[PDB]
Amino acid sequence: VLSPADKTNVKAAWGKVGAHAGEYGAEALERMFLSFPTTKTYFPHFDLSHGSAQVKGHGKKVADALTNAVAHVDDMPNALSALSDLHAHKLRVDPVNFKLLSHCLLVTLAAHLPAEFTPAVHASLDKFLASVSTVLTSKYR
Amino acid sequence: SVSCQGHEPAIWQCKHHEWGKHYCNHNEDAGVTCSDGSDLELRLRGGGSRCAGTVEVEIQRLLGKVCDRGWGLKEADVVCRQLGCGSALKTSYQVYSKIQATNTWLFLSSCNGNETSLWDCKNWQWGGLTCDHYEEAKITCSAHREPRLVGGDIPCSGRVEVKHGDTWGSICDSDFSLEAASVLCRELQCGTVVSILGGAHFGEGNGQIWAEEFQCEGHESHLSLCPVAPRPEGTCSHSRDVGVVCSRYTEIRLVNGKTPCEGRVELKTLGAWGSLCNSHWDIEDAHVLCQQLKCGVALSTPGGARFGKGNGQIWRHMFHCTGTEQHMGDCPVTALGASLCPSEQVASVICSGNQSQTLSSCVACIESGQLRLVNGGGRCAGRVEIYHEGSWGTICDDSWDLSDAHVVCRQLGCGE
Amino acid sequence: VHLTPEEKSAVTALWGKVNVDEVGGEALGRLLVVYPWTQRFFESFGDLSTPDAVMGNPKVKAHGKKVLGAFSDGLAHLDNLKGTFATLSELHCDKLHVDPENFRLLGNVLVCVLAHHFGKEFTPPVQAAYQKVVAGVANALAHKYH
Ligand code: HEM
Ligand code: HEM
Ligand SMILES: *[C@@H]1O[C@H](CO)[C@@H](O)[C@H](O)[C@H]1NC(C)=O
Ligand SMILES: [Ca+2]
Ligand SMILES: [Ca+2]
Repeated sequence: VLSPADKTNVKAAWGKVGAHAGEYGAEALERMFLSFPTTKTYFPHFDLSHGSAQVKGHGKKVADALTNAVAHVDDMPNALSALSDLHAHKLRVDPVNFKLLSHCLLVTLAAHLPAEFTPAVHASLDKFLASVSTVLTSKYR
Repeated sequence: SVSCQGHEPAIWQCKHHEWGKHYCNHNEDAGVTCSDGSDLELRLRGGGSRCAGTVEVEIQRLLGKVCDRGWGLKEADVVCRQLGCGSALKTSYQVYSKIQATNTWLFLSSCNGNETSLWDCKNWQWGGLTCDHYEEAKITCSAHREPRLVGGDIPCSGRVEVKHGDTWGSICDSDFSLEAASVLCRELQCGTVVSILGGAHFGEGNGQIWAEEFQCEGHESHLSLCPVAPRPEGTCSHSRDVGVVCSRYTEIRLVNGKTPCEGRVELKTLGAWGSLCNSHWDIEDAHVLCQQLKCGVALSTPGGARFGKGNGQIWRHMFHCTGTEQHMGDCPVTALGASLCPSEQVASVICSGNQSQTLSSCVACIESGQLRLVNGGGRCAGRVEIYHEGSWGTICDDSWDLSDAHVVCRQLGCGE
Repeated sequence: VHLTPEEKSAVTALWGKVNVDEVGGEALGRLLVVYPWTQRFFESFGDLSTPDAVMGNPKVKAHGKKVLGAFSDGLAHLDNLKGTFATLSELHCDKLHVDPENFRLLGNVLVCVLAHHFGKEFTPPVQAAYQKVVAGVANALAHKYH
């Protein structure tokens, strides 16, 4: 339920992230792996060692998808149509894991960029990530 | 999101998005900059000369800089070309001072790399955005240190002169080392360094002398790239300037033949022209000569010559080329006491005239398994080495005798 | 038992740097504006409609001191957590009826608040120990429920 004032903060806050989005996504992926060990079961062949290239590579594509979603904030389900099918129909990722990644991503943004995370921005960026998780998991069964 | 074609009388006539929507932020307020073209100026500040330093832009009396996010070697080239310095080599520069910081910035989206000036290539933003994560833009054009050899009789020798900005000056011997001389010969495309001479051997120079002493690694492709450190001025007298001789000091010409790709071989040494000896003129040396002449690859060398011996004295120079070196200077040469060449035995070559595909290891092949001799103090003696696959190997000394080494000396061309 | 000795040292170390007066008000103010269904329980604290009022309300800041201190008291001994929070868990289960999830949400917000206040020092192994601490506290305050 992103209000027009809520989307303005999301676009502005994501803009201040800049080119460091790919590294932020990679750090969040690594942060969630060690903090929630059960999450590693969904990555069978990926190397889970700290600083791995695949983790860095995966973080870049995850942040790429989110940055695409911000530019298409009005129409999210179409911009995330391919990812929704892969995450729900192929890998059958449980929806509980998405709230873990969203929390870890917010922590990474808050720690690395503390000055811009006013409480107004925190709520707006939280609602944006909740919208992404629901879209991806809306066809889980 | 106003999308004007470029000819509408007013902006409201253009097709633009609604007065709402799109969730814009007040830091994204658009602006314009209209100018006659004479107020904008580009300068380099903070470096040794005008061709290296931090990029500084002065537009409408307002000072500013250029952000690094879109910077590349293509954009570095167009800026150096506009200043008239030359090509761009390094995107970093060695600092001689500190430049004042400025809040205003200039941003480059993309630049084709062949434009005349920086202003011409599309969508350069002047102010309105900040890049704190990014940093300043630095360049180092190729006119920072341009070397030149003056007053040498042979083509690739003379007094060393280095250009700073738009002025010339000589370099003292103490500043110039062997590693610095190798870069200078490579930069000038004169080959590798053969020798270095000091004490104004080539001649007594004239003008002002630089103070800084070059401290380069040795394999830099340009003089400007290697770091330098300033030194006190006047420590070297004018008679202490340096001279450099590079390896490509040979001048060999094809004559009598209507097409430059064919004719009798002529060599100029000791200040006179002379024909080359027919002996020891094989295909491998022929390819290098035609490569020097820029004719291209060669496929045939005449057995004898219809062109004649010529009026000049018969040169007894013999060359031992591997077949891959570009110029005849890089080929090892032996001429001390070479056997006399009869009058009718004069060398010649018939180059194709096509400069394509050069030579590839396998006709027109660089060959494989060529033996080399190392640590022997010369090219005719040393430990035997065999090139197999991509490695060099030796031979066990057992069952090795004169009859066994007779073939090796013959293949290398040394003899017995 | 629950935590390795190296993990325990870092958790106790960071808790020294904290500003108890302001951290408690920060986390409570964030939960009341991010998840705006907890404003029902804090109607005794006055106006809470707008985020600045939530942050600037003295009552939530004072209640933040109580929440933070109880968290520090829980950190005293981990095995006692059943007995440490038994007195408080009854209040949150029989009188206010606070759902166990809100304990898990407040702890998660606390990790974000600590990361915001500290920065790079919130090393991923450090937050892993903190999450294990938070999960136990949320379970301990909910184990009274039956
Ligand atoms: C906002 C949340 C998420 C986003 C934006 C996202 C995005 C992506 C992207 C861009 C890819 C690459 C697909 C490809 O290259 O073809 C991917 C693959 C994957 N996703 Fe996610 N993801 C999210 C959450 C999750 C979570 C929480 C999990 C597991 C707990 C997960 C499981 C996976 C796995 C295992 C792959 C690997 C697929 C492969 O290697 O072929 N996703 N995701
Ligand atoms: C998660 C760990 C929590 C701890 C350690 C904690 C701690 C405390 C403590 C010690 C008190 C006593 C204050 C007093 O008696 O004056 C209190 C009161 C209260 N807490 Fe919590 N709390 C937690 C979570 C929550 C959450 C998430 C809510 C959400 C609404 C909540 C709602 C309340 C309310 C309404 C009171 C007022 C009780 C009254 O007025 O009688 N608590 N809390
Ligand atoms: C520069 O090169 C591009 C292709 O890289 C070409 O399209 C363009 O016309 C060229 N411009 C000039 C001025 O030569
Ligand atoms: Ca437009
Ligand atoms: Ca032996």
